[PDB]
Amino acid sequence: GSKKPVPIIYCNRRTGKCQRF
Repeated sequence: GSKKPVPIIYCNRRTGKCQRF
Protein backbone atom coordinates (compact mmCIF):
# COMPACT_ATOMS: atom_id res chain seq x y z
CA GLY A 1 0.00 0.00 0.00
CA SER A 2 1.98 2.96 -1.32
CA LYS A 3 -0.55 5.20 -3.07
CA LYS A 4 -4.07 5.99 -1.87
CA PRO A 5 -6.32 5.83 -4.95
CA VAL A 6 -9.44 5.14 -2.88
CA PRO A 7 -9.79 6.42 0.71
CA ILE A 8 -12.03 4.99 3.43
CA ILE A 9 -15.52 6.38 4.03
CA TYR A 10 -18.42 5.08 6.11
CA CYS A 11 -22.14 5.86 5.89
CA ASN A 12 -25.05 4.87 8.13
CA ARG A 13 -28.17 4.93 5.96
CA ARG A 14 -29.96 3.91 9.15
CA THR A 15 -29.44 7.39 10.59
CA GLY A 16 -28.17 9.21 7.52
CA LYS A 17 -24.60 9.92 8.61
CA CYS A 18 -21.37 9.38 6.67
CA GLN A 19 -17.75 10.51 6.85
CA ARG A 20 -14.23 9.78 5.60
CA PHE A 21 -11.36 8.57 7.79
